[PDB]
Amino acid sequence: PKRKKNPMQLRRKVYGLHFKEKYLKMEEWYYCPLCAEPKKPGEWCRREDCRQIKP
Amino acid sequence: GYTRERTNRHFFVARANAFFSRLPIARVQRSLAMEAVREGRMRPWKYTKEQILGAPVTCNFEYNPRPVRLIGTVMDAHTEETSIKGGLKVYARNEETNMMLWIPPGNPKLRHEVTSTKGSFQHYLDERDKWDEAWITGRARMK
Amino acid sequence: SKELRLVTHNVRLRTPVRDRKCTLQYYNPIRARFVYRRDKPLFDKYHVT
Amino acid sequence: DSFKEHYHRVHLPRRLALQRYARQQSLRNAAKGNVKAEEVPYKYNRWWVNEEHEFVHQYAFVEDPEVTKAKRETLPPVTRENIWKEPQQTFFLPFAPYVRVVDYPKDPDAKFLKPVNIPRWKDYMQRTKPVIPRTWY
Amino acid sequence: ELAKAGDTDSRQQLAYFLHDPLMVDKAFDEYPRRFKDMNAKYAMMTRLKSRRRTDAVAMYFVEYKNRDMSDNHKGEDYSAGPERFFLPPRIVETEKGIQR
Amino acid sequence: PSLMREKDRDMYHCYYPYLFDHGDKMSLYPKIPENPREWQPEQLQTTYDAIREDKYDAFIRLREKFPELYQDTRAWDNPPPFGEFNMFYSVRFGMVGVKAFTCKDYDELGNQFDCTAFWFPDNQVVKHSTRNGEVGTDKVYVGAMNVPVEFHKPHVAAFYKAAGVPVKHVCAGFPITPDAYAPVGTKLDVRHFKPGQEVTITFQNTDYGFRGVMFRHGFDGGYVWLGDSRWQRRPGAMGTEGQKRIYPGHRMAGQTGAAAETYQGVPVWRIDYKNSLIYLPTLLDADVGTYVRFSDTINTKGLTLWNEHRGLPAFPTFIPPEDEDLSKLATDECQLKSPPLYMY
RNA sequence: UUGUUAAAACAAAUAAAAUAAAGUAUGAAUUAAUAUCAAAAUUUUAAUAAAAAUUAAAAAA
RNA sequence: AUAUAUUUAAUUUUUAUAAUUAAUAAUAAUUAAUAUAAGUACGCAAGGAUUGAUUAUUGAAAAAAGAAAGAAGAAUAUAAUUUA
Ligand SMILES: [Mg+2]
Ligand SMILES: [Zn+2]
Repeated sequence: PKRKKNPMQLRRKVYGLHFKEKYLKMEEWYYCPLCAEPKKPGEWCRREDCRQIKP
Repeated sequence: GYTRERTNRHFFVARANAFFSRLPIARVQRSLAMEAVREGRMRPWKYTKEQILGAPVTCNFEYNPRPVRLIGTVMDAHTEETSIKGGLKVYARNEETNMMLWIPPGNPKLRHEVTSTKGSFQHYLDERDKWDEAWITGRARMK
Repeated sequence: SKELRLVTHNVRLRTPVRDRKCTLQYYNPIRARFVYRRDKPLFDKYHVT
Repeated sequence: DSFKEHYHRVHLPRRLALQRYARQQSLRNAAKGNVKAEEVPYKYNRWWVNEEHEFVHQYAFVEDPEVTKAKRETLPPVTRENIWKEPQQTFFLPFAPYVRVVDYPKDPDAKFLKPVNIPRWKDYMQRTKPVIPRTWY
Repeated sequence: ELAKAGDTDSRQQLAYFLHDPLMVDKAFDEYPRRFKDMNAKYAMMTRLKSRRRTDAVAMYFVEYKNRDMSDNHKGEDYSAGPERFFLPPRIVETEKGIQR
Repeated sequence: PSLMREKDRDMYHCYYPYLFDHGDKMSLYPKIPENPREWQPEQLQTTYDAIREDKYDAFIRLREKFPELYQDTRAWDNPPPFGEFNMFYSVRFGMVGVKAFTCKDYDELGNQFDCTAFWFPDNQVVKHSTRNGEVGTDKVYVGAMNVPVEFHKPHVAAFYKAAGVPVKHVCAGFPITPDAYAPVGTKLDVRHFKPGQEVTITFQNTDYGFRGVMFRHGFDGGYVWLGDSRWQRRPGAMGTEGQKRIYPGHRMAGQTGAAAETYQGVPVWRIDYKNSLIYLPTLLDADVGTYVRFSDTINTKGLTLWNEHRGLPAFPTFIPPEDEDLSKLATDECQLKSPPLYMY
């Protein structure tokens, strides 16, 4: 009973929210005021400065 | 056809565990215990588990016409101080009849008094062995 | 008719960059949980209330 | 979209428009400088006797916009001390308790000596609703 | 907490639970002076932005707070590892004179 | 109730003197047609009927002469004005509480009740709302658990700003009758409820996540079957229907808990109006901190809750006297216990 | 729970608690006539008819 | 004793706020026995009434608007129990 699926049935998955939020989504980032690197808020660096104070 | 089991309603999903701090809940528990004490449904007690464990107790259950009296040995005390929780584990034997009761304090139709805060762990062990032997004999006769 | 729409196309030649605007200062549900969260073991010399 | 669903989806704005048109007649009065609330005729025919010869009472209640505004603005008076102190009764006492004992008859087993003011078992069982004249409990 | 207690039963329990009795002794020697002036939350966890490659799992750096006030470790740099993993850790130039 | 056809509303079935409208003044006779041609050939236009006149006159005389004997017949005129509490029309808004804890109490007969204590931190009438101004379509929103401004979301802090009421954590709406209003910002004291009162509560039970079909329905989940197909009771012919699809409502595994659960008609046990606590002898399923909503039970066993035999409510809402100070008043003094009741 | 022995032990078997068995990367094979495939009910035509007709309206992941 | 389609059970993550509209009569045919109803009509006697309330299951029924890559815990049930 299984059969080959037309290209339209292969593109139905991208209409759901599960596909959009998993693969194609951007990040909210800024520059680490102590490392000058892109950093997400919540995750810090190994350096002594970034551990004592959270940049 | 279709129904929904979960509700993301704000009024239902919001919680107050952060604001529970402004409620003196332990003070409310102590106030309820003190009200029970002043009414006479219970009497304050301050003993430890090993001290009370193994002390004889007499409990009278008020009942018209004749209140039923029962003398047993305290097997376990659930609380060391007085509270609305309470809990005592007594073991009493009649003529060829053993029984293990869990007396809660504060019942007006139930007056239980331990004859002495001091207890004898030897008598406690004797009562425990008697109860375990009776229970094992009952189970063996059943199965 | 639709023959006019068929013969005449409409296009966006070069849309501006899709770079997201600064959204750190807006409301964010994932960062909302950390506003009242105890973070004592997160700092050593610079504890702030 | 079912038949009833489509019918209601297309008629509900029309129902609201009809209600707006109805209230436009009321607003006609306040427009002329004479603001007058709607008047309803009080019906005195609401106590009936049915086919089976028992009492029926219709309930008609009206709403006063001025009283609504007054309750919105002014705070209610102080609650009564006895009202908030005396607790509400748990069990509903029967309409006619059967005492089964009266001290007036010399011989209590004498069925003819019991006073008439004591209700009977038939009333004790059947009287579960108020009497014909009195409507409320 | 066990080190602040400093009881013989507490030391026996820690020696039971730990692999190295030498580390047991090191802890019981250094931690009282280190955390005399603290109540709770002695350790400190910092979530690193870099994740492990094989599992894409987040990493956390857990270290004791009072490093430079009183401890055998003092004035050491943890921003980068030493030249070799068997060499002593980096030391800040400010406190190079201290000895272990 | 007793069936009463509208066609049985003639004057021969009315218990009181039937009064015809007759324009502005009520009359005892049908409106005679102003146009004489409209008179039907057999319609007997009555202007004066001695029977009805004598009956109505004697009725009015007796009503005006013996008020004590005919007190119950006074409801035929001068009805109760609008605004006063009514036994069958006046419903009041409830409150929003927080499930505080659980304990156990005992009544004087000896029955043990495992009770739960709810806490009502700050009940304040926040809003009024009616949709397009229809009948019975008005409700009162009550807010609870005052919070700072940095707590709520911006779009809800904006509403609290627009309302002017102090910003509350939660807000629940109760549908009421217009004569039970309370001005915006009214503090609701817990004594709004009575100890011998039946209450309906609504909350959210705890969440268990995805659970098996056995754990969801207990023993019921193992056997689920329903056949609406026709089957031959007697071997006379052959005919039946095949149950092609699965009927909706089939009991399977899925989300368990985390739903809006409502208990109907639980009696209050005790009330503490110093710490704003209410005790209910029913163990709930929700967690600690779930914002429950309490409302008044309409009626039980065909009997209204608020009546003269049981008691009168604090309509519209309980307001404490001026000289009362809950700070000076002790905790043990603020205890109201319900009358005893046995359930076995 | 059952069965065996003796005046508690052994063997079976399931239904509650507990333990594990990834949300990471690597990645086949059965199958494949097909319209972005016809949610359902009624009636009917040469055997399940998913073939036809009549009501009805069946969202997406 | 093979991973399929229709159909079902759920979910799409704080939405301040239920449902005047799909559940087209009813969650029991608006019940309903029961001590007390009654050592009582009816029956020579023996025996034996209609009956509806408190004891019970009787509220019958669907909570669809806000900025989303940590554990929705900074985790030993405290929104930081003092903290260098
Ligand atoms: Mg959301
Ligand atoms: Zn950095």
